[PDB]
Amino acid sequence: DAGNALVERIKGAVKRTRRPEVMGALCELPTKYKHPVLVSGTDGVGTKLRLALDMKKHDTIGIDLVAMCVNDLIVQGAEPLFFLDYYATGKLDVDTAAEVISGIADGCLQAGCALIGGETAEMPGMYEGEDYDVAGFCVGVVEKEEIIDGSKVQVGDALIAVGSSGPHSNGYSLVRKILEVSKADKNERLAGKTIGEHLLAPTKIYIKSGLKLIAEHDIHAISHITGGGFWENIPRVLPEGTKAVIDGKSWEWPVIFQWLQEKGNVTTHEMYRTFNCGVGLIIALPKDQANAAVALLQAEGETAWVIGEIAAANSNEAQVEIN
Amino acid sequence: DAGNALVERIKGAVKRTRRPEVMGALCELPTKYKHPVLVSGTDGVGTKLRLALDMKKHDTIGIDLVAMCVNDLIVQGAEPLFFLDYYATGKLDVDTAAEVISGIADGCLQAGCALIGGETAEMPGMYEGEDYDVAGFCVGVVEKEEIIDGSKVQVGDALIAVGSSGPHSNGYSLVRKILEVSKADKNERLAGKTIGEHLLAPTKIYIKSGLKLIAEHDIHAISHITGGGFWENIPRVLPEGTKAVIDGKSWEWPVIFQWLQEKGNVTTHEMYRTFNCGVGLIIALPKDQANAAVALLQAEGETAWVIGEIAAANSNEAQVEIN
Ligand SMILES: Nc1ncnc2c1ncn2[C@@H]1O[C@H](COP(=O)(O)O)[C@@H](O)[C@H]1O
Ligand SMILES: Nc1ncnc2c1ncn2[C@@H]1O[C@H](COP(=O)(O)O)[C@@H](O)[C@H]1O
Repeated sequence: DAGNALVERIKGAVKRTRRPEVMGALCELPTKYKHPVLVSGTDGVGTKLRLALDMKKHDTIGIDLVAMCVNDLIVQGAEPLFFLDYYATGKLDVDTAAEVISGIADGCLQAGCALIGGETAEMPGMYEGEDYDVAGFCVGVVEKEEIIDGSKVQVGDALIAVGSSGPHSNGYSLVRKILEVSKADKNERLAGKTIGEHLLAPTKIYIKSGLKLIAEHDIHAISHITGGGFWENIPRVLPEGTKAVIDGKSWEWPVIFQWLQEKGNVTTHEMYRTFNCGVGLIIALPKDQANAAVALLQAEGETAWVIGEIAAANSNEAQVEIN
Repeated sequence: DAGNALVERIKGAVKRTRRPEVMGALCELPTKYKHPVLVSGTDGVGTKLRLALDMKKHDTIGIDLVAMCVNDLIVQGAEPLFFLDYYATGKLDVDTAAEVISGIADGCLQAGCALIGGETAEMPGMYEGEDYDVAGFCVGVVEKEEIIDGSKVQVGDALIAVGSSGPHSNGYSLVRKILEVSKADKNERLAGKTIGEHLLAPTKIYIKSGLKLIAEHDIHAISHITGGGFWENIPRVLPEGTKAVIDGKSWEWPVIFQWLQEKGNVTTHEMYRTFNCGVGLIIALPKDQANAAVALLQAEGETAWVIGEIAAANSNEAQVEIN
């Protein structure tokens, strides 16, 4: 009965996401692939969900869920194809679940994948109050010969940054600690939006721009900047014996990160190892294609810029250097 | 560090499940398919997990997780290909998580799918004590022309039952209520095993036998008996205007169900609408193939029998009739 109200309630959102490969959860492979390989992953949104629960605002958290999954697929060159979610809760609140699922559908549309199935589970005793937990699962497709595996990254490659929408879905344990110690007023305005708005802003989805970029340029590696922040994730594009030399003149941290550091008495050292600091993706490619790639990304709605280059590194040194 | 102990700890279990299609989470389609269609699903284990947590016994619950997912795929004719899990907890207990994941690997091997990825998430504040929640996701493959869609079911078809291992992963809310009201001693012996053992017995996986059966016989429909028990799930094989006429002489409920009914003061009416009552799958096929199908299922390690037939039904009547 509750799950019946919900099923009817979301069928619109689900149908919105349908792509022609979907049959009748059945899905054909897109016809363009000659040697398709499936690329899959699962993710949750983490402590960001705790903030959404604190704020009782559930309409965008599904976008973060889809984003986490799909932005990890694009790093290998995969085109998202379909998506499923598992939603667990103590007592099913149909409005809440419908809001979450609708935001999942919003994300799926921006990622170009169909929401084809899912599960809503009641686990009384496991979740307190109005809490729920949601897991996402995505399957994408890549042409076998075109997998981006990082083998092509060279010393001398340029590094492009693609701008983030805010903290995305990482660092939210520190966010919540900052908010609780400072007893922060989430209604405070900063640059025309409330602090709560800035912090719940959904993760940017990089599929439309990413797929176009990969099609038009020689992309050597991509890193999706997630747990461990800017500092930990940049090295995923680096061969052994190299470093990312970051041009510190090339961007300013988005103001929400500056606010978090000030409000929270946080070191820059910790900030860089927790938050994306404005960088959602970093891309390695030849220097002579970097400006064209940047223009393409911008044309597809991203913020993008040349943030650095890959240099030879000695045995001792840090793999990320800001200068 | 905790997630590092765990990753090393499970890599053996994961490698055990590898199939040749896995590359390097990357997976090719099996070569035999001419027009492959992907079939996918997500599931959790439900309140059975609460029993495993009550009993602090985590080594088989992953089998139930895989079983729930894969036994739903086989109903459409799909061959499980790969599997991913999302494990969420308040504080990561590496031994617990490793036990769960190893049991997932056990299930994957029996289902013939590779465990190719997953996520372990810490959500402090969301889960109390040692609680965790685990979601499963599976992708299988079916030849487009060979999808089992139920269109072939006929009045006059035989119905075969495939025996369950116990309650599988459904009815465990009622199980726990029975145990709590009766203050049942889970160490009590029944037919050579403890009550706790009977109730945690992992769900039977029907892939090896199922795939062979579909290959060798004209299977019209299959229903995996899950939520709502024997009574609610049998009608999934039925066209409009038909009923399942069940031969009540053809089996005896496994003793654990009789124990649950007696201990719990439960009506037969409720039992049939909650538990599988010994039937894990029901299969519709031509009568002239039923005996051969039964022998095949038995040769592949199942318990199986002809449990009834599909008859014409009048407007008013129940779709399941035991006589
Ligand atoms: N949270 C969800 N997201 C997407 N689809 C769902 C969700 N919950 C249920 N469904 C779909 O609705 C139908 C009934 O769901 P269930 O029997 O609970 O898995 C199935 O086809 C599901 O795939
Ligand atoms: N519960 C799990 N089951 C299977 N694989 C996992 C699990 N947790 C982590 N992994 C794998 O271990 C690596 C590190 O995990 P993570 O970065 O937490 O997703 C990834 O390749 C995961 O796919």
